[PDB]
Amino acid sequence: HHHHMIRLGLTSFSSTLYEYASHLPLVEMDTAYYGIPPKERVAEWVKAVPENFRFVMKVYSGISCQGEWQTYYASEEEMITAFLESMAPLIESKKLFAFLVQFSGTFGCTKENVAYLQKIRHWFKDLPIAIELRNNSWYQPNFVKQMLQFMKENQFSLVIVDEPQIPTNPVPFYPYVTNPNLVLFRFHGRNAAGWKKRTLYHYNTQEIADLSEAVLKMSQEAKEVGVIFNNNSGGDAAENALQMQKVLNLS
Ligand SMILES: [Zn+2]
Ligand SMILES: [Zn+2]
Ligand SMILES: [Zn+2]
Ligand SMILES: [Zn+2]
Repeated sequence: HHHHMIRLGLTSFSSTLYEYASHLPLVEMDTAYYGIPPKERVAEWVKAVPENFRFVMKVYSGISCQGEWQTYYASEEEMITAFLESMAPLIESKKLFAFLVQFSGTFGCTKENVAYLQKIRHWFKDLPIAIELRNNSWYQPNFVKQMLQFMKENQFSLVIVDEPQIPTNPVPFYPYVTNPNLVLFRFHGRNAAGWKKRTLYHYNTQEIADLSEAVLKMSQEAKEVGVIFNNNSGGDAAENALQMQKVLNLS
């Protein structure tokens, strides 16, 4: 029977990846955001999980305009090659859900870095890219529809986000499919403080209920749905994810 897919995952597999892959079908690994790992480490990660476990791989900080990447890489090209060279065993493995390119609050709707998003697309050939933004100008009434169209045109999977509402930068929860082949949700929790690893939010029964409605509404319109609980304390994220899984009675 033609089933559309919803996978639930965390960032804080933190015990082990091997044991994590016993309960969950999806993980987000942030490890490479801080430094590009050697190819053979990625190779072992691949070997350590079941045949159809998926990885959301967060790209190197330099790729999303955050890293001090000049310290380690001579040019943007050398940096992309190092990342894609180390990510080879995952890319060739078919266990890649998406590369997450997650931008800062300062990365907003400008001609300059729209043209940077095009550079991202080129650098990543035909690879699945989940784009995340922290700036509401991308979402402003005026520029919002071309924005979604730009994501569609480039097959970018625009990350649907639940996150703290900063008055001066209110990034909304905008459930819309830009790439019908994969939608990624990321729930950051709703605690505004420092919007930070020491900032806690445990989603309640009503919130898990609201977010589940939206997740289902999206799986109606996408082949594969990825849900990452990235709210603080892995214990909180894991509790919330286990709640959702019950609410959607998943496998
Ligand atoms: Zn366990
Ligand atoms: Zn090129
Ligand atoms: Zn609870
Ligand atoms: Zn279908």
